Amino acid sequence: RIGYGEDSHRLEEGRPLYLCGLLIPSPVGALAHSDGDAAMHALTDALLSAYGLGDIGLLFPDTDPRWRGERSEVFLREAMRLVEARGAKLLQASLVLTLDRPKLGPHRKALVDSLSRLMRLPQDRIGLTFKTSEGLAPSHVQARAVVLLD
Amino acid sequence: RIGYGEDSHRLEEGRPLYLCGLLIPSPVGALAHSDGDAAMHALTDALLSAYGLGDIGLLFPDTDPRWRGERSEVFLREAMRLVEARGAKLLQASLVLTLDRPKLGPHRKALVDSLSRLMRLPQDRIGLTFKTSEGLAPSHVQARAVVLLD
Amino acid sequence: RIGYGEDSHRLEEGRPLYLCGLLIPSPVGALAHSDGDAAMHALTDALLSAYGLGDIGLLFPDTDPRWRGERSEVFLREAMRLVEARGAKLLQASLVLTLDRPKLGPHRKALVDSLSRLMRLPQDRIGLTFKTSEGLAPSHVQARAVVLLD
Ligand SMILES: Nc1ccn([C@@H]2O[C@H](COP(=O)(O)O)[C@@H](O)[C@H]2O)c(=O)n1
Ligand SMILES: Nc1ccn([C@@H]2O[C@H](COP(=O)(O)O)[C@@H](O)[C@H]2O)c(=O)n1
Ligand SMILES: Nc1ccn([C@@H]2O[C@H](COP(=O)(O)O)[C@@H](O)[C@H]2O)c(=O)n1
Ligand SMILES: [Mg+2]
Ligand SMILES: [Mg+2]
Ligand SMILES: [Mg+2]
Ligand SMILES: [Mg+2]
Ligand SMILES: [Mg+2]
Ligand SMILES: [Mg+2]
Repeated sequence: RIGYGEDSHRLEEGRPLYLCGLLIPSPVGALAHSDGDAAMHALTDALLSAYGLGDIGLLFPDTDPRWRGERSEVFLREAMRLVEARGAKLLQASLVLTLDRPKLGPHRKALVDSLSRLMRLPQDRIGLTFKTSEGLAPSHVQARAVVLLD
Repeated sequence: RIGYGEDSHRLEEGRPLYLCGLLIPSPVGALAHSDGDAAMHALTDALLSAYGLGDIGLLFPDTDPRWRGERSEVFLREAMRLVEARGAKLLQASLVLTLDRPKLGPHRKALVDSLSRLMRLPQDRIGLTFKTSEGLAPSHVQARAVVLLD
Repeated sequence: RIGYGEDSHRLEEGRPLYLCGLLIPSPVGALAHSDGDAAMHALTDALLSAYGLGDIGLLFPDTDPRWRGERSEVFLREAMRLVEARGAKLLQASLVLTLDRPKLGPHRKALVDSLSRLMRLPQDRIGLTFKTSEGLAPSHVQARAVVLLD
């Protein structure tokens, strides 16, 4: 099975930036009702999508207390619980983060380490790449992810 | 086999919105020579791509009488005919629709039912997720699709 | 294994346009320190991503004299060397190029022929599709690519 997911958030100077489950030193951060971690949302949607389960807005509406104020790893782990319950064995996650600043290369090892631990995948099965927007979206972070299961 | 496809259309107020084969009640809709069904087009391109057959512009030009003014499901069905003639067995489709409004959640079941009927896939093999553009693309609909075959 | 990669480049009038390894006659071309071949870059990042090896800015930075000023096919061939040494067999590449002008349809045969020759894949395993940005990104070329291996 395969699943494809996307996320994006506007970025504001002076707000914390969460990506891949980590808080990143940065002059900008997501301006969103949640932690705005585009990487974990895209991955969560891709996982849900691989089983036709819906999307993060459907399964994690802030309307439910279980979801209100929570770090995005809560949503990812719930999506893994759901697909695992359906027989899935996650094999790979490959995703692209688009953002102009900050540079994520200095944080590559920690970002991949975090995804590896969160999704319980070997490091060679975490495919993380970074790009700028070349001016197309200078005030947003964007993430697009594919997952492979079985 | 895998295939990857994308489509996008300018939205304009007061035009009909078509997604996944259905009319969706909406304040806005595609500004196009097509019905502008971004989901249908992205899936068609994904299917063609999986066999290297070209893209919707090549295969379904409106300079072609069989395809001019036709609904986009006609093109999806012809793309399925072509890949099935080459021995394909579609397994799964996962796609993301990006649009600010209207909300697609209230139409989720009908949209997934439509793709399941049209591609003859079980509901758990239709992975449909929705997102807004968080202000990045307020006047467009975008779709990106992955298909898996054999 | 699967990998997903993206690239984009600003377009400017009177610069040469490189796509899939080829010069494309065009009013506009990449503004870049590289040849700005978005197709090559997205495919390279997708291959690297499939083994968790990093991205083109990590492996092929222009701070490294070995890679500065090289054509983008050089990087793609080295990515192919790296995954092959890890046991990979590339099976398929599917990618989408987004750009308003020039029209790529007249170049379709040559582009596909080039990717087939470069990746050593049969034409039915090169899935190339083209789209405009519909006004969303009129001064950029964008590429998004999925690869499948083993
Ligand atoms: N056009 C849209 C856009 C988003 N949505 C739901 O809204 C949610 C939140 O989307 P954002 O994260 O883009 O705000 C989604 O996860 C999707 O459930 C929708 O139902 N219709
Ligand atoms: N630069 C481009 C962009 C699109 N095209 C062809 O133009 C078609 C229509 O694209 P739009 O749907 O973006 O208008 C495609 O499906 C592709 O055949 C092209 O040949 N060169
Ligand atoms: N936010 C970002 C954006 C890009 N990068 C690195 O910068 C490189 C070049 O990115 P551009 O091609 O978008 O300029 C990448 O291939 C990635 O290594 C980064 O480390 N952090
Ligand atoms: Mg979102
Ligand atoms: Mg989000
Ligand atoms: Mg189109
Ligand atoms: Mg279209
Ligand atoms: Mg780049
Ligand atoms: Mg590039």
